Amino acid sequence: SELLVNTKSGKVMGTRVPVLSSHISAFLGIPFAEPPVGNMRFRRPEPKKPWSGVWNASTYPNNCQQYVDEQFPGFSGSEMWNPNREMSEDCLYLNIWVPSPRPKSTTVMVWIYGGGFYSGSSTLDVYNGKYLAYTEEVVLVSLSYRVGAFGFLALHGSQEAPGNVGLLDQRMALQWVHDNIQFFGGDPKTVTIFGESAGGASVGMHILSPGSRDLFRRAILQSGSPNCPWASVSVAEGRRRAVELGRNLNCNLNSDEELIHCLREKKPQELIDVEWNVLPFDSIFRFSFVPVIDGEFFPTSLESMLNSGNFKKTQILLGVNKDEGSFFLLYGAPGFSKDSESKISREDFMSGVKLSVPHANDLGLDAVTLQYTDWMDDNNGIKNRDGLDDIVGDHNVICPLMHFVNKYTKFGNGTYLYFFNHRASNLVWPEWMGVIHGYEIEFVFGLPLVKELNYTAEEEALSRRIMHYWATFAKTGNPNEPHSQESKWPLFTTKEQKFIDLNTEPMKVHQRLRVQMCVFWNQFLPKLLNAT
Amino acid sequence: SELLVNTKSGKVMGTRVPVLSSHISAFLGIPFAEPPVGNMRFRRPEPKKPWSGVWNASTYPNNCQQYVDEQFPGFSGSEMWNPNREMSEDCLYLNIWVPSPRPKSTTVMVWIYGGGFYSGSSTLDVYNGKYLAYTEEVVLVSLSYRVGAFGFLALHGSQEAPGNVGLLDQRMALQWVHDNIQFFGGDPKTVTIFGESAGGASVGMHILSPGSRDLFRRAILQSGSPNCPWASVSVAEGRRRAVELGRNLNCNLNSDEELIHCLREKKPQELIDVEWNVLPFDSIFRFSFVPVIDGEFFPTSLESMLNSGNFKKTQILLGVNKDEGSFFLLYGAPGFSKDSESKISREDFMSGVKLSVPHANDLGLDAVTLQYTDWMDDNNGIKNRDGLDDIVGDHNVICPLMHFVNKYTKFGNGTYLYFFNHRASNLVWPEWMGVIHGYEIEFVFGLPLVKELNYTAEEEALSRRIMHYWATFAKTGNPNEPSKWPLFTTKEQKFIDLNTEPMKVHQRLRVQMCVFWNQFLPKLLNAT
Ligand SMILES: *[C@@H]1O[C@H](CO)[C@@H](O)[C@H](O)[C@H]1NC(C)=O
Ligand SMILES: *[C@@H]1O[C@H](CO)[C@@H](O)[C@H](O)[C@H]1NC(C)=O
Ligand SMILES: *[C@@H]1O[C@H](CO)[C@@H](O)[C@H](O)[C@H]1NC(C)=O
Ligand SMILES: *[C@@H]1O[C@H](CO)[C@@H](O)[C@H](O)[C@H]1NC(C)=O
Ligand SMILES: *[C@](C)(O)CCC[N+](C)(C)C
Ligand SMILES: *[C@](C)(O)CCC[N+](C)(C)C
Ligand SMILES: C[C@H](O)CCC[N+](C)(C)C
Ligand SMILES: C[C@H](O)CCC[N+](C)(C)C
Ligand SMILES: [Cl-]
Ligand SMILES: [Cl-]
Ligand SMILES: [Cl-]
Ligand SMILES: [Cl-]
Repeated sequence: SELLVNTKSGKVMGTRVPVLSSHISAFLGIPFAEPPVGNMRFRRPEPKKPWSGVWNASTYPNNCQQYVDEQFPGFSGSEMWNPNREMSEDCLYLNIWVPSPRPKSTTVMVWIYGGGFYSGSSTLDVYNGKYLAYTEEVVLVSLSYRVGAFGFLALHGSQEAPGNVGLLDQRMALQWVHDNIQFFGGDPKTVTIFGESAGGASVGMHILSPGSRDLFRRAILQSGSPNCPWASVSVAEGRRRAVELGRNLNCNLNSDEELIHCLREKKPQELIDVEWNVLPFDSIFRFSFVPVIDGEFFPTSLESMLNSGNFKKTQILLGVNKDEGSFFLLYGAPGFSKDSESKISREDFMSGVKLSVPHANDLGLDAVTLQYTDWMDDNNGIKNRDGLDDIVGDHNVICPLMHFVNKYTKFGNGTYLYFFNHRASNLVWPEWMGVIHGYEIEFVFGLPLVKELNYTAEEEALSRRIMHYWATFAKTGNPNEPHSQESKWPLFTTKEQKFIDLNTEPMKVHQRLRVQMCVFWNQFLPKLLNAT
Repeated sequence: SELLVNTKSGKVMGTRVPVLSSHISAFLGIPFAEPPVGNMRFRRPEPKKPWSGVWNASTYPNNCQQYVDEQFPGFSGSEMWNPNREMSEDCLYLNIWVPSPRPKSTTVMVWIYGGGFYSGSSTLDVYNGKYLAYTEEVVLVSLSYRVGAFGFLALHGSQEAPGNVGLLDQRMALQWVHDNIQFFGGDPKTVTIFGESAGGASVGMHILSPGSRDLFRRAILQSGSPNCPWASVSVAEGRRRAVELGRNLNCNLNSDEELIHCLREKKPQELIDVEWNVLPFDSIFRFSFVPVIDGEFFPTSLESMLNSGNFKKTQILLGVNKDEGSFFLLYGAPGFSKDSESKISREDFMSGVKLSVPHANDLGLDAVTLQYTDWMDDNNGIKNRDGLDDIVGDHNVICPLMHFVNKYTKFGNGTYLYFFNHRASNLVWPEWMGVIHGYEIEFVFGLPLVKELNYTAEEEALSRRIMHYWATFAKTGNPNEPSKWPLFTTKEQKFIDLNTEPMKVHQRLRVQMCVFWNQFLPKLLNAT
């Protein structure tokens, strides 16, 4: 029976799912950990203990407890990212799509959803893995992990809420793939982990953590890297925020045991309701509970590890989208609106920069402002909007990633960099937002291949080439098929630093993705803020 | 006689000079002060005591003692700025050009040579005032003033070497024009002072100083302003350099009088030989003995005076040239040469900025570097050369001048700004240097009008419209006679290009870079 598979933890029964006139096997909602509920909250995950009988894996699992975006009720553009299943702390499950007939020992790709480490689900429609698994004939896994306080509350020293448990949930799912994927036709020796945003930062964190390294072969990072300013905090900041969450709930702060005990007595939604109150400053692209540099999951500072080459050395394929910052400006910066061209006055521009770089001193602010202001036309509402868009995206995504690619490449065994700049013809968001953070995902999962979604013929072709690039990279460590005819995606080298645009037009090779601004963000600004 | 004039100090006999197939009156080397020699060295100037008989004013006077540029012997490009006659401490004289027949109460223009306060002469060929005086019919006066230690050694507190005597010499010459120009047909109530580089900074300083305000009507500043970083120093820095000058010459440093008496015994060239050793850093566009903010000639700091509006309120006309920095890079920065394109390597670029902003810390240097480096092509030699060229010019001339123009305009009564970007066709310097610092002067003085100089017809026309803009401005406060040179206003901040093509109006001259040099860097250096 193609649909009946017995794993190290027990039997599982999948379901036959239709896909583009054909069919594939799907194993949805398989548990990989014990429900981190009750006294398990904030605690490191524990392996799912063996069960008897056949586990029904024909339906999606619950999504983890998280903040839900209600800015635009009914609007598909935002709701497509909200939980589409009931939320529950009992959410540590994974989904698998296996080609039919079952391959023998084929390439495996594991998906790690993003969502700022405070949200995300493995069950969104945009993550349906049937199209990719079917078209590229790979075994596609979709994992999950605790987000927000439930997954990253950090009180260093304690073993009840040590921090990074969300990252540990991911590792456990990878350990599960390593031990049972062979039973689904996949080769545990050829697994590629890929994710976007927080998922992309996660992938890079596994590349760094000695405890995750041997659990995968290669890695793909989309609009996210481990060194992003929003992707981690110091143990001190983590404790400070943890204590602040308690204070917000009138918790006994006399000790970690009592604080944790108090927080374990609260209902999920109670934690979530005050989640954003613990942040240091008014800001955008900043999240309360994220990974912490604990000295355990992460031996030393991320930077020192990148400089010494202390990390998995393999091949990586990463990149960013043209307008990474717009999504976040729309939600937290004045002057921005979904139903308007959002021309930003000078007053709001100033406010935006303060909001975008919350940790900067007045001098740092002036520096950012001067670096992104055309003083021959400072009141230009459009230049001010786009300026802010670039500030947010360069600071939070692009430059941190460029820093990462340059450091990694000095020790790695293969780097391929991309710049996704295609505005989908059917985008529901306003034109000013451009190529939005997260909108390359639908192309990666082949949504353009389904006719009723109304993508253009050229968008279907773009999707097919991106999927083939991803899959081929997963299988061999090179997105290009040797001795093939199509244009070749060149390797990123420390000297030439090449990268390609990713759109519907013929390939174009560029060099030094946004070096000017990134030199500012990665070299000059830090030195300025470090002075006094 | 048309050539015999009785001044309040005595009679002077001029000389009839030829000019563009015609003639005009010339009075050369008229003494306006007592020879500041011997015990008068470093001391404020004293008015020239009356003389009997007729003073021979038919030939140029001596040039003040100064460092002489011997970098390119025989090369006319560097030599045209060197003293063209005997140097002597007895050099306080002035020259006048009067149109023939002698006009009545006509407009006067007083020229103040530049030279970084360490050099310059009123006798240079390019300062020949006959062309401008004749063509525009104005009485043209060129004055002189002590430069170097002789004119600016500052030992605040002492009255033997109080500092700023060079500026005081300029003042006495203006005071002399105020009392005697009418006798040459000049109108003392309509006097315009104009100068280039250090000459422009001087003009600016007179606009600021109370004791100078009533000695002129309007002002013109060419490639120089009072607030330039090389134009002045604190009393503390002036004293330090003064003491260090003595040290270099093994002087008794126990007290001011002992220090001064020692320095007064040395021969001129002994002082000049060690002049540069007193600078605090290795650098370019930096000079040893310059004006001092003494609380006397300058009531308070230049900036505070500019904010409170404490200065002469009138009409000003000022501008800069496209490539102000090339000249100084050629002389003190590695990688530059007069006989090559001078592509600057990356290492030399680094060295260059350090030399350009000697006072900046490492963060400041990184800031200047990032601000002027295209990181998509950092190893481009031409881009590094031009970048260094803009750094030196933006920091030392253009931006300090824009800061001055914006501050002045708030209280002034009329501002006219220009951007001179014409590359002379017969220029002897290499092309990489572009529109060099000081090369608009030949156009202001009508040199293109003389055939033998081989300028193009378009350049002659350019020179004529420039002389007319200058002269018309001097006589009415507006370079336009009733394409119009728009007025620079706080709001629109307009300015015009000055070249051989039809006039073009622009706004916010190099505002991007100047925002960096006038607001961000200062703030960054004060914070770190
Ligand atoms: C598994 O669940 C699906 C969906 O609820 C259902 O159709 C199927 O019959 C179930 N299988 C069994 C026998 O539990
Ligand atoms: C990757 O490693 C292999 C084996 O050491 C080496 O032969 C190859 O050149 C490397 N490739 C790259 C792009 O570094
Ligand atoms: C003035 O001096 C010049 C040159 O020394 C001489 O030619 C001239 O005759 C003198 N003036 C007169 C006429 O006495
Ligand atoms: C100059 O002053 C006069 C009289 O005070 C005034 O009418 C005129 O507007 C002023 N000009 C400018 C442009 O400031
Ligand atoms: C990233 C910070 O994890 C943000 C991800 C956001 N969505 C909307 C693309 C899921
Ligand atoms: C200014 C610093 O006074 C420099 C002027 C230099 N010349 C060569 C034009 C006289
Ligand atoms: C990115 C994002 O929507 C932030 C969450 C919104 N607040 C802070 C208003 C709850
Ligand atoms: C441009 C100029 O003559 C600079 C002065 C040269 N040194 C420093 C050698 C005396
Ligand atoms: Cl970088
Ligand atoms: Cl002649
Ligand atoms: Cl001689
Ligand atoms: Cl105004």
